[PDB]
Amino acid sequence: LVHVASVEKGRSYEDFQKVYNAIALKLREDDEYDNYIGYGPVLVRLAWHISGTWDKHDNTGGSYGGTYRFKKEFNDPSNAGLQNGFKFLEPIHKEFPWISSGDLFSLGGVTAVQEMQGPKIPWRCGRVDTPEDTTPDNGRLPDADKDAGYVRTFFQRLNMNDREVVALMGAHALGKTHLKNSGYEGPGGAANNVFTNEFYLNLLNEDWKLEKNDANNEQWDSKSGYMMLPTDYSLIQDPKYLSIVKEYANDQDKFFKDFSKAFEKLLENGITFPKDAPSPFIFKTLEEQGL
Ligand code: HEM
Repeated sequence: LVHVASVEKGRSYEDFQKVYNAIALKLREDDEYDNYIGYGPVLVRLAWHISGTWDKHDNTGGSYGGTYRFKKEFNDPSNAGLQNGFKFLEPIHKEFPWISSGDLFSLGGVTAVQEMQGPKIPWRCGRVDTPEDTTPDNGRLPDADKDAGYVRTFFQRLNMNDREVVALMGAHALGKTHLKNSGYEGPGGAANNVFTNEFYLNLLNEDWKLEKNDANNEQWDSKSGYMMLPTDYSLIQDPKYLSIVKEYANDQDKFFKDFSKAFEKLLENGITFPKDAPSPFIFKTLEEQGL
């Protein structure tokens, strides 16, 4: 399977910066969602789940085809709760009907990270919608009740190494787990709609307790009202993972730089860009534009 990026006809940077601005403006406007967390966290989880289906062995899945719009993928039990992110983006797709679905879902993740004052994420356009029969089957996304060996093996399918996995997991500082979506409940820290390295700091400094929640699943809970998934706590149980957790807890700029590289790679896996394709765009935030 080869997937060649094809720029939406006649579009350039200025067109995609208008779409970025439309998403950022609605993120600011619809601030009441999920007890005032806002839509930022569910939009970076949507960009990760539409990319996270990729398989390096046969180049199936991934963000290219925008197949989350089809019933099979939209209804995946692992995607429970992401309908809220799709509904947020639906008015913006009506306003810019020329953007492909893969490009809009991946750009929603980029916009959310940057507007929640995370690092700049370079982004490339050119994903092309593919037919319903190219939709990957359910079951390619990760379980939360496992250990470090499972996380390591799982991310080898997306060819992410240990460093890329630990950097990507720092996004779990954002938003919260919701009992009715996943069978887990609670936030991972106090700043859950501002992008920071707090996930690493909490993992190493909190006093965690293994408890059972109302859906009968075990999770790690702390005196401060925070929680961590079994796969999250994995990162301090493994010696290789633990030393990179300590590095990001002690250097927030290195965490931002490594996250940016791994998140762009996640969103681009499976796509072939021609050498006459445009360079990655770096979008300005609303704040840098005085908007
Ligand atoms: C082994 C890897 C991972 C597992 C098992 C996992 C699992 C989960 C689960 C169970 C939730 C809660 C869903 C809900 O109840 O609403 C969640 C939320 C979230 N995850 Fe992951 N995740 C993984 C990796 C990642 C990565 C790599 C990213 C992003 C780069 C990410 C971003 C998020 C975000 C932002 C949320 C919060 C969503 C919200 O507030 O609505 N996750 N994760």
